[PDB]
Amino acid sequence: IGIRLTLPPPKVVDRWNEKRAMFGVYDNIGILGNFEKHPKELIRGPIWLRGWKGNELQRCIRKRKMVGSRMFADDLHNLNKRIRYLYKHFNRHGKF
Amino acid sequence: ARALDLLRGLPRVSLANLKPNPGSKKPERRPRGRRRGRKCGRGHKGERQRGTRPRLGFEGGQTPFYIRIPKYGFNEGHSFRRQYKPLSLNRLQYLIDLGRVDPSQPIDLTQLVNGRGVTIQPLKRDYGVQLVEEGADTFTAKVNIEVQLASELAIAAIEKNGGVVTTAFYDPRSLDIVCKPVPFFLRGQPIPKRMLPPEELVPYYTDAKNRGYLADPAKFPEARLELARKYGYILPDITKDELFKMLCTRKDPRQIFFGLAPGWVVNMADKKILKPTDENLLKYYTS
Amino acid sequence: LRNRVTDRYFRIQEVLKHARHFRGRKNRCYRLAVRTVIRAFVKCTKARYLKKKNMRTLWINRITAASQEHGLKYPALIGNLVKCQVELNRKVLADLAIYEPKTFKSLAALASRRRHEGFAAALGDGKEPEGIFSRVVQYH
Amino acid sequence: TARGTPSRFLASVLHNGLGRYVQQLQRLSFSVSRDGASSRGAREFVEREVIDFARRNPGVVIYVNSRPCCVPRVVAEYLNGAVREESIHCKSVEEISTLVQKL
Amino acid sequence: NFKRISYAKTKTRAEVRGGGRKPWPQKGTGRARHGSIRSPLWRGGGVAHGPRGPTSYYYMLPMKVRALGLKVALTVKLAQDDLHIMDSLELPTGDPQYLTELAHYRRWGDSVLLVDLTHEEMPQSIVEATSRLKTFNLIPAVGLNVHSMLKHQTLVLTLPTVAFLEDKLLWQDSRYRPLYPFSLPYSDFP
Amino acid sequence: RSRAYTPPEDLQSRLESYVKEVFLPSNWQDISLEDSRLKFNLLAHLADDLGHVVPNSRLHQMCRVRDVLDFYNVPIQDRSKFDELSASNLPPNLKITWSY
Amino acid sequence: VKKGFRAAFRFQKELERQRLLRCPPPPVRRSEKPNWDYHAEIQAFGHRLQENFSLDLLKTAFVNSCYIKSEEAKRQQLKSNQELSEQGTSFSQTCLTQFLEDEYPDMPTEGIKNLVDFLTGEEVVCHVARNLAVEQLTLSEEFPVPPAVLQQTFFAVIGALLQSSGPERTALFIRDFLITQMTGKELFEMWKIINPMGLLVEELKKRNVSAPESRLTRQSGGTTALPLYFVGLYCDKKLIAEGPGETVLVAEEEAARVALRKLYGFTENRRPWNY
RNA sequence: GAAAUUGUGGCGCAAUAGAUAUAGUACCGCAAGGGAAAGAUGAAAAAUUAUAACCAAGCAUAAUAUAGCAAGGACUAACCCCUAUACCUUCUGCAUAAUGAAUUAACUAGAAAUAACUUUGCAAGGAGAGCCAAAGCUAAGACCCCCGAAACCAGACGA
Ligand SMILES: [Mg+2]
Ligand SMILES: [Mg+2]
Ligand SMILES: [Mg+2]
Ligand SMILES: [Mg+2]
Ligand SMILES: [Mg+2]
Ligand SMILES: [Mg+2]
Ligand SMILES: [Mg+2]
Ligand SMILES: [Mg+2]
Ligand SMILES: [Mg+2]
Ligand SMILES: [Mg+2]
Ligand SMILES: [Mg+2]
Ligand SMILES: [Mg+2]
Ligand SMILES: [Mg+2]
Repeated sequence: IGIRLTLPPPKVVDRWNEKRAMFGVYDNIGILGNFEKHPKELIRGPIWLRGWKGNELQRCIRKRKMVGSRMFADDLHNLNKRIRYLYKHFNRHGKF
Repeated sequence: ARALDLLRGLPRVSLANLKPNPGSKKPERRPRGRRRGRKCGRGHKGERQRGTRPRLGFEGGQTPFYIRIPKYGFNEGHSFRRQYKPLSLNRLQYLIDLGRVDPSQPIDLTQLVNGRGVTIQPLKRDYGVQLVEEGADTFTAKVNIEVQLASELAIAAIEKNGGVVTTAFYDPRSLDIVCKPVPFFLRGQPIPKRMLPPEELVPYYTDAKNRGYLADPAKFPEARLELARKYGYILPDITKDELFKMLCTRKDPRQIFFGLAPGWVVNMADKKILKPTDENLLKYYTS
Repeated sequence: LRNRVTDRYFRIQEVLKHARHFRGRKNRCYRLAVRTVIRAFVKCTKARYLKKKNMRTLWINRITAASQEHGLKYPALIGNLVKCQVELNRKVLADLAIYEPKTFKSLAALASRRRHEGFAAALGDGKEPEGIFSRVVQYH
Repeated sequence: TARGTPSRFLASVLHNGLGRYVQQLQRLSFSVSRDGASSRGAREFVEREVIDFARRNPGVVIYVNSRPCCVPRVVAEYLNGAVREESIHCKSVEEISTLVQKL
Repeated sequence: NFKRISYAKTKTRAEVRGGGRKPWPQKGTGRARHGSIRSPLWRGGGVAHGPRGPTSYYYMLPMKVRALGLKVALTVKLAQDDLHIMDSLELPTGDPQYLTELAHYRRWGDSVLLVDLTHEEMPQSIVEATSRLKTFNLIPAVGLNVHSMLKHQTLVLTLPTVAFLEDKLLWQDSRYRPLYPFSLPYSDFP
Repeated sequence: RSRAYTPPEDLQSRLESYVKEVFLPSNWQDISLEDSRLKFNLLAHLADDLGHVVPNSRLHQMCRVRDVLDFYNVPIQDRSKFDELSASNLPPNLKITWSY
Repeated sequence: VKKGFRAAFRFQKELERQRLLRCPPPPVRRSEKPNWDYHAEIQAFGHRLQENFSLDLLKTAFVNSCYIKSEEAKRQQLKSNQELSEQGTSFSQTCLTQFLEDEYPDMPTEGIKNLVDFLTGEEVVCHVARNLAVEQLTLSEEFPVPPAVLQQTFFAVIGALLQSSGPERTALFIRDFLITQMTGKELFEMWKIINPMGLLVEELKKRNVSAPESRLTRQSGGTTALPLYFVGLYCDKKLIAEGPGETVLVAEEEAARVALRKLYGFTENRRPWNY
């Protein structure tokens, strides 16, 4: 019986956390900051996709180029395999 | 506004209010349910439903339409074709009217670019502007123009108005520099000497009947006269009018820019222009 | 798993509610229940048409029964009533037969009379008075 | 279906049509929220169309609780003892009014 | 959405450990045909169409559009009586309580956005007051933005900040094509 | 404090007097404020007197003194919603309650 | 451990419902349940029936002696009904007598009395009260309200009404409410008796100065164990009534009953009665 | 398929998920190698307390009564009357005596842009360089599955 008896502990959420209070502050820095910095330089993330939208396969490719050199053998291989698969799936398998 | 007034009523516009305009966001058709599940838009067995359908163009083993036709040089040497973005006289006139592009100064490519009449792009092998006949009549400029090709009619039009059409040549590299000079400056190299016509453009720019910058200026007046004879109207003598001093300036070649020599290094921050000295370097620049 | 169904029990229960009173696993096991419940639903929808037919047949049977007690057949009766312009529906006629027998008897008599009149008319091809319980009220 | 559902016969409580038609509705209990889109329609009804309704039928005695309710309900209590309890959740004002009338 | 880089990953049937071997032969056994233990149908097999990779959701709205949005937001704030201009930000005390009291008196709101330019020319007192107050937030005008405005029940701008805004936001109107990026100098632009 | 405001009870004359004090001629209602300083003087003074500040959403609207007068003449009442409900001639069927 | 909340809540609700179904509470009086204003409800009640009356005077018609006693006890730790209730009972009875007499004069006095009793007895009246929502507004010691108490309350209400508007109005009300509980109900259900034959004989004597013979009209079965004896009742070679039965005695009894009904202006036919 | 040239967290999982992992253990394998499962009290077990229960299938409490896809129309009545050829798939066509499915539980399958359409933005221009532009251009939104061989080859391990 997947459904349960004890209803959960109350999910407390401060909507005025230091994160949420200042979410989006400085974001939009170009159009009112003499274009010193692009908003794409605000974002913090994995280097291979920083201000770059991409696609599944494309992302993989980017990762392989940007980072692959300094990537863990067990994971690099996996990445390569993924790329191989992904190309096949896109360039051949689907509809239209 | 009425809308603003209305907004005095209604609640404060919060994140809990907001909604995208109808039509902007389409519903997402995903395949769970009796309408969109079961065969799920794929059909029945075969090579459709399994994916695996053969490539685009293939015609089931009949020779493909694209392969059945014979080859032919339509796009044979297209990356080695010179491509000239056209500027119609009408456009030029409009620009003049609007204030951007000042006819009291010379009209070089750079000026035009700044104005944003003619956008051009060295990648995709543009070799500059070509002056075109489109606003032949209904034109009134009286201006000198450095332009990379010119129709005869266009030339005539300008001349009748008391202007000076001079054609000029910008190598792809030179052209790039011309188009956006500030980025070149930022890059930090010395302003290079532009190269000459390659081989088959040399006979163009050495003739005075298309106002070539290497053509002998003794024949220019003759050419002008000839033009006048053909298309009616009288040549306005240039020497008498007040702007002659500016109309005489001719961008003496391997210079790129109208004031700056080849070999100048333009320091933008802390505004100076560094010049080369050193005899050999100077000689090279001259060459 | 990102998002998996918390509310599935309820869906199961929705169908099992309708299956409670079936025999055997049909009322316990959701898979079997669903098929049965749907079938039941289908039957119910179909049954509406059947019900109406059945009722009318029952009424006809009752009226026939009543009519035979007065020496008349159903069809004769109905036809004569139609001729008379007495347009009582068969539910109502059945009710009459059950609950208000003298009225039913009277109706039967009337029908018989009408029939007789018709018969009479048939002998003499045309004319004269058409008979008293014959004729028709003309609306204009 | 009819086999599943419990059945009933037609009747009228305490012979209403004979003597006097008696309003069988005793009480409408309106659980509403002060804040919450759940009960905007309900709020509107309370503001404008409830008083009029009350005036129209004085045998009914309306209650309105305003009880920070996440889902608003209107509890209709009848003369026999039965309690028809129905939701007002994100309904338009007109619809709500209609529902009330039906009750 | 433009910053959002979702970090959710799962293992495809390739990336899960082992199971390249046929569990039992295809045709002999009376079981379901299978190729790999670790196929999606199996317990602790690979995920079919799971989330995979850090996914970036980045997209650039036209700068002009962004500007318009800001302008629109400002308009809304003024229209709705929630915008308040100040001669300056300057609290005599620099106490959190005091500010709150003032707000209450003036019927400002639950939360109050305070805006005054630079960051470096901030009044100390105001800084002191806001810092402890969760809701009463300070931003330089460079940081002012739509979402924040939406969040906060009031907008409180200085005159200089207003001026700055005017300067910036009207410049998206009556301008040229970029030609090249505005970080590079031009004649007019700073 | 209170948002509640009743329009006077004089007012029409008082406003005129104020105007005179600030800046007198014929057609006093038809005077355009236009000059900013004058506007600041008048409106602020009125607010100080009446306890009724002109909204900055509505500030652009009143160009003339007539507009200002019109604005002043309409009432505002704080009340609270329960109170309002109570006021609004409740028949003996209704029993509204507030659980806060 | 799934990620939600709503589902859990729903489940909890369901569980609660189940519990309620299983072990329900000792049914509580409506005054204790939250939404409830006494005066307002009284007013509503007054409005509902379509005749106005004094609210101070009505309120007292609900207050019971037991309740008063309880209150006193509580205090230790009002007028009451009697004056009105008695009046209500008596006047109501009189009204009933008048109506019935007007309708069917061939009914005997005893029969009429019985009918009245049935109308105003512990059951029917109680039922009526329940239907009307008297039980809610009444306030007594203990719960559910015992039937006698309910009856008393009802009569007090009637008395109050009489005091307020007028006799005619009260009569009308009575007609509407109490008397409409003999609509389907034939005689003998209301005024139950033993040995109808004797009664018939007496009635016959009163009327014609004669005695009835009891002939047997029809019979299917008899030896079957499911007979249908259809037995008449003849007076000077003319049947006054005729009834059916499983046995002959039963049939005779039925016939007698039918005859009685015929005599006392009843039958199933009757006349609809004017409202 | 190039080059010049240009240039200290989480809208994550939370015990069939997340690592194969409470473990590379147990177990299987001559060996290389394969490779699991599962735990869940309370502040206190130096409180064994007593209640928290109520909820899958399966059972039990509770065997059965003519007749028939398990029901529906009903009916005062559970049956009795009348109506009624399970489902999915695969088929020209299936009650078929064609496939699949004992049942419950949880897990288990449409993912990609050109080109279109849409609604915003700006507009002879658009676009945060490069790209496109004889109304365009920028923007988002919206289409494109899962399971299954016999096989081939590389490198180990086994007489
Ligand atoms: Mg299916
Ligand atoms: Mg298929
Ligand atoms: Mg096929
Ligand atoms: Mg061939
Ligand atoms: Mg593998
Ligand atoms: Mg395989
Ligand atoms: Mg796994
Ligand atoms: Mg695990
Ligand atoms: Mg069970
Ligand atoms: Mg049968
Ligand atoms: Mg087969
Ligand atoms: Mg092969
Ligand atoms: Mg050996």
